[PDB]
Amino acid sequence: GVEKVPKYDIPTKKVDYVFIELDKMKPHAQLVQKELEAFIESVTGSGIFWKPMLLAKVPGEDMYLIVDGHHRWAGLQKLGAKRAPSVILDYFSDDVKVYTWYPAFKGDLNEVVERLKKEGLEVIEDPEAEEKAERGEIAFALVGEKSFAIPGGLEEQKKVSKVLDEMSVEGKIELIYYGLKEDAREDMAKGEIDYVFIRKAPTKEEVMELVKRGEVYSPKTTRHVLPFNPDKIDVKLEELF
Ligand SMILES: Nc1ncnc2c1ncn2[C@@H]1O[C@H](COP(=O)(O)O)[C@@H](O)[C@H]1O
Ligand SMILES: [Mg+2]
Repeated sequence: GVEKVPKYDIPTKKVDYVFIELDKMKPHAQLVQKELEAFIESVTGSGIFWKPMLLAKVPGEDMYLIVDGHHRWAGLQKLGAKRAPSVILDYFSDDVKVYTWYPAFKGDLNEVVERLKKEGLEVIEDPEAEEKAERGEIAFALVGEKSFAIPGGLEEQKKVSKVLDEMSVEGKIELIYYGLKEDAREDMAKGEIDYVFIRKAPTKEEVMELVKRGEVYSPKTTRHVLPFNPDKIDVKLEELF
């Protein structure tokens, strides 16, 4: 997939799954095309669905927030499947923590910036872009050798994400999402990526608030972390219809 594997593997737990209908699931985020395609090819090719979705009950509604699993959800619906193996979490428990994923690329800075500016974004050279972005003052900081501020909020975050999605589909960049910006910096020094986009993470209150209004975030906005990762499950794709 598009995400960088964590440098430390947290403990696994054999939590088991329950089938939940895909049309009872509510997205809070947009999709990355390469992440969707990779899941569809993996599950159809292998015949096995091995990672349960993470869900939480939406307050006041007979629906579940997709905590983690937007591409599995979209991909399965696209394939015509009806349900997915799921884990129902207590969203406001202190055992659900939320951070973010940082978009990153190996590719030409100048072509990326040009495409961002063509979409109407401002990309302003700014040595304090990173800390502005961590404070939530700008949409993203574009940081590597150079440092740029991208002003705005959610709409600009969507615009940025869309440019990267398109450039990724066109083969002009390799698009990778990092859980930790320090991992991105380490890979920069190895030459494995050139630039990373820094953003402040949402809070759990903001996520549910946003979903209750029927809105979505830009892709990979939340990185939810539990005290464990569920163990691999062994569900046939045919069992999801
Ligand atoms: N055959 C498969 N069954 C279940 N999950 C998969 C499969 N192949 C890839 N994935 C995962 O599907 C997820 C795609 O993104 P998302 O569903 O949005 O979390 C990633 O966590 C991948 O690790
Ligand atoms: Mg995921």
